[PDB]
Parts: sequence; C-alpha cells; structure tokens
Amino acid sequence: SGFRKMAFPSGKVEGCMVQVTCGTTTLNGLWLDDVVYCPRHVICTSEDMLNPNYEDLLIRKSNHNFLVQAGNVQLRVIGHSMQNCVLKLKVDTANPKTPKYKFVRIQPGQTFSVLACYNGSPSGVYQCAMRPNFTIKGSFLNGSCGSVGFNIDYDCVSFCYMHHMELPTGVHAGTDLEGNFYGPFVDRQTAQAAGTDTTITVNVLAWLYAAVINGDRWFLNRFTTTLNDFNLVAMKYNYEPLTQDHVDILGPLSAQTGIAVLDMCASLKELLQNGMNGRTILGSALLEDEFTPFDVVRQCSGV
Amino acid sequence: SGFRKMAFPSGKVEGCMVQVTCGTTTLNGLWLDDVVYCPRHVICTSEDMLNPNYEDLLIRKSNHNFLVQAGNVQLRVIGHSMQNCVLKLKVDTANPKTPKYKFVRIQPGQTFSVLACYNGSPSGVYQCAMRPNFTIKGSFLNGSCGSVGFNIDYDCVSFCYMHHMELPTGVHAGTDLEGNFYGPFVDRQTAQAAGTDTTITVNVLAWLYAAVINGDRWFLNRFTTTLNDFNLVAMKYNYEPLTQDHVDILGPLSAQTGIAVLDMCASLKELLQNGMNGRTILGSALLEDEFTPFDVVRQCS
Ligand SMILES: O=C(NCc1cccnc1)N1CCc2c(F)cccc21
Ligand SMILES: O=C(NCc1cccnc1)N1CCc2c(F)cccc21
Ligand code: NA
Repeated sequence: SGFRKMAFPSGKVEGCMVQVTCGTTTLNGLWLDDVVYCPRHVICTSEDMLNPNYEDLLIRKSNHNFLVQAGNVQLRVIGHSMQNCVLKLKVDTANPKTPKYKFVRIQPGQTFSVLACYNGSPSGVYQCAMRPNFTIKGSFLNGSCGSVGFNIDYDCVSFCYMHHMELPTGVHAGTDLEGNFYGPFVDRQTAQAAGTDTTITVNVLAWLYAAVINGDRWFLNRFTTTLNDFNLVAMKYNYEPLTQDHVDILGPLSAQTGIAVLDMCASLKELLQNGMNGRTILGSALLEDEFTPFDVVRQCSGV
Repeated sequence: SGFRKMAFPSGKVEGCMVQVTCGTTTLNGLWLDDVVYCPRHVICTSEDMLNPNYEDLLIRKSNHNFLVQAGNVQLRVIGHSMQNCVLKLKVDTANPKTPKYKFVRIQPGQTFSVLACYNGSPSGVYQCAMRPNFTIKGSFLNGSCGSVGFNIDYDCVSFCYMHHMELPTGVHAGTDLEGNFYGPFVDRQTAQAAGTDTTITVNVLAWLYAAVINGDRWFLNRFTTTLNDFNLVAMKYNYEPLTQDHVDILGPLSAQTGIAVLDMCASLKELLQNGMNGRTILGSALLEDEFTPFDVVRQCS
C-alpha cells in the first residue's frame, strides 16, 4: 500500500554526469560513449547571451577551451560540434559506465525523473511532468544547467530532457537530447514567459484510479457521463480535453477497479463543480496531475 | 527556484541490493563488504508469524539454506548470525561497489530517501519522514521487505531504515540497521496499531521559511507569540510540541529571512485558524511537514 511521487533509480545516469567549463561558465554535461552533451550556452558570456550568434562564437574556440571533469579526472576534448541547442564534445575516452540508452522526445502530460546536478555532481532526484505549456515545475538553482530527465523502460535509459533555463515565474525550460526545445523558448536573454497552463485530465483520472486502489472511495457516485459532456466541463475548468485514446489508455485501471472511465469522469465532474468538501484524496487537497496511467500501474502492481 | 520533495541519488545504494531466499520466502538484502543484512522474518513460514521463536527457527538452519543473489551471480553464505530483528549473512565475496557508509538511528521528524526494491532489483526512489508515531507513509507492496532508507551527506551513505512490515492502516514499520524497531512494533503478526499521528511542527515552520525564501509572504502577520501559547494552540490541532531545541534549529532560516521563529509561529497559528482561503504555499493546499530545516537549507537559495 501507499502512493508516492516516485522517481526511477538514478544510478545508471549518475555515472554519466560530468562538469563542463568554458571560460568562466561551469555547468553539467552528459557523457555517453565518447561524447559529452551539454547546453550550447556554455560558450556564452553575459553580453553574448543578449544576442548570441552560436556559430560565430563556436568557431572561435579550440578543443582545449573546453575543460571536462569526470569526478577527479580531466577528459581531453578532441572534437566539438553543435546540434540545435546542444553542444557535442568528442572526448578521447569512452564512458565505461555508459548504460544502454536512447534519446526520446516526450509529449506534454508524460512524466520523467530529473537528476539535479551542480559541478557535474548529482545532488537530488525528483519526478516531473512535461506541462501542456511545455514547461516543467522543477527545483533548480544556478549551476543546474545540463541536468537531465529520463525514464527507464527496461534496462534501457530513455533520455528525454536537458535543463537550459529558468523562466521569470520560477518554472523551467529545456530541450530533448537532440537539442530541440520543448515549448516556444530560445537560449538567449530576451523576455520570455510561460504560457497559461492547463491540467492534465488523463493523469488526474489515473490518480483517482490510484486512490481507489488504495481504499479512498468517497468521491465515487452512481453517475456516468459521455465524452462530450465531460469535455464541455473540462474546458470550463482549464482541463485538457479527454480523447478516446485517453479512454483506451485507462482501460486496465477501469477493468481492475470496476469503474468505467466515464463513471470516473462523472466523479471528476463533481469534484470540479463542488470541490472536495473538506476531504482529501491520497493525502492531497488538490487533484494531482503528475502521475500517468503507466505510473499508476507500475507503482500499484510490480517492480 | 521551485521546491520539490527531492530524494538523494540512489546509485550508491542500488549497487548494494541483493535478493535473499529462505524456503519459499524471497525478500531484499543489503550487501555491504562481506555481510548481507535482511529482516529476520525471512526464516518464518505461514504458521510461524503469530508467535515466532526466532532463536529456535534459526538454530535449525545451515548457511546453505540461505540463497543470496546479486544480479546474475549467487553468493556463498559462509556464516550467519542474528542481531535484534535483522539477520546478518556472512558471504564469501565483499561487495566491490560498497560505498563509504555508516548506520544511524534517526529521531521522529527526520527525513530520508527510500529505495523500494523487489527481488533484489530497485523499482523507485522517494522521500519519507519518520512520523511522530514511528511509522513511515511509504509505498510498498509484497516483496519490498528489506528495502532501505538512507541519507547521503557528503559521499557517505547513512543507512537509517530497513522495511519489515505494513500496518492495518496501510503505513509502514521497520528497523535501524542494527535491527532495532522504530516505535513499539514487533515482527509478529499480532494486533498492533499505529499510535495517533501528529504533524511535525518544526518541519512545517521550516517549509514556511522555504516559501518566504522563494518569494512568498502572504501568510505572515504582525503578531508574535510566546513558545508556550503557541504550543497550547498547536496541540489542539494535533501538532507536535515545539521545543527550544526546535527554536534553536530554526535560527539560520530566521537569520536568512529576517523573521523571528516566534513570529513565524504566530503565522502558523493564524494559518491553522483560517486555513488558506483558496491560496497555496509552494504549490500545496495543505501544510507540508516532511521537509526538515536541514532539507530546506540544502534545497533553497
Ligand atoms: O536561468 C538561467 N540559468 C540559471 C538557472 C537558475 C535556476 C534554474 N535554472 C537555471 N539561464 C541561463 C541561460 C538562460 C537563457 F538563455 C534565458 C533565460 C534564463 C537562462
Ligand atoms: O506486511 C508484511 N509484509 C508484506 C508487505 C506488504 C506491503 C508492504 N510491506 C510489506 N509483513 C511481513 C512481516 C510482518 C509482521 F511481522 C507484522 C505485520 C506484517 C508483516
Ligand atoms: Na460515477
């Protein structure tokens, strides 16, 4: 029993984190085989950061301008190149701890674990979701840039996020490992803002299914509803539309609990309309939307 | 900025988790140097659990009755002994991945990371506190027993918890790594029940100091309180007493924010009286009590 915001074990990723220094900028890099991946902004100064021309700044640098430290050991950079907003530093040593891995791009609503690091040294792990507005609600200070997000899908690490920046509202923006930003953000100091966010409906329902599995049942009712009527209600409360695809994905949890998705939607309707009336669900007074259906099945049945 | 329930990186502990089997019972063990630590109830059957006599069950076992598996590899058990409610299995190979570590017994209110495991293989990592009633609110299924709690300050892993059992209310009980239970719990399936829980007042205050640090001030007020009047009110909402020790511990966060501990206490009183009126603090609609003063200084600024 019990239901907790749970990260993947971070050990396979810990053994890939290095420190990358360029001039006075120090930040974190990801060492896989003989390449170190990090945010290209490592090459910028303050002034540069206002309106950087990355191509131009990069061509001015030698390999030996990049100092890469794996624990105590320096790695020799033998090559450098850019892909979108990430810098790829070729090094002379392949990482002996390289796990089986892929680079994947995740969709808004999907969750991942973040290993937060400072000076190439991992300090913390937490669970996040990609918000509909393509930000993440992370916990990051100066020095965190180049920290990464991942899922573990078997023994295979799927890298999905690299941290680049904080927005003025204190949320976080970054790229996939091919250097493409999530969201309409750029790596320069101009005015940027998170767009207005929405609640991830399918995740809230998943968490309601988790609560029932853990014995928390007071919000169930005798009512059912249609997709359309529900979606009318979702839109009103700044919830994402729910699709048939979502309904399909919740199938397992529906079968296990005997609550049809549209039945559970009737529950969520009521919560949105009436509130919680002083009650909690799994110890929360708000509806949690950072657990996927997969997350719930993984934690409430298996390893 | 941001504020998250954040666990320690789990890799130093992952390299220590093994599977321990006795008869038909399989659970998790912790391999440090040439010893594997696990719950002694691994030697119990169906019948045993009501009134097990561990000494009598154990004397009947040989080394080779204990199967220990580290990933693919079997370890040879060359010794066994019991300490309190943990079994120590001596093995023929020292764990080459053994981190620098110590065993520490924690007080209620302290937080730690849990690495949940099944079959000696890690499943997830999350953050917990020792509740005042000596339980933890974990996430644990059958087979999780022998999973461990830890902190990593510096490069040294401090092991503080091993999981033994689930109580009827769905909360969790276990031991330090010397096999002493937290609280009055025993490794017998008799009727035992968690004491009524209280909120960890010092932690809530710490978290209010965190919300100030991250720019959030709406809950402050112009009032102060005595320690004693604070405690008289706190107890009526099932909050733990706050001691002078707690006040001393909050000193640094007081200095950093310019808000005296008893002024923050005044704020908490009002929050308890009023609730939040549709507002949140660091993204919560409840008062969070699973971040220590140390945790707040670690994560913030
Ligand atoms: O925000 C930061 N860096 C430090 C930091 C602090 C806390 C959390 N994350 C990151 N940066 C660097 C790069 C950058 C831009 F290009 C555009 C806006 C912001 C930023
Ligand atoms: O409850 C369990 N084991 C299963 C379990 C389930 C969910 C989470 N953790 C563990 N046990 C084993 C040992 C024991 C006692 F001695 C006294 C009461 C209970 C238990
Ligand atoms: Na219903």
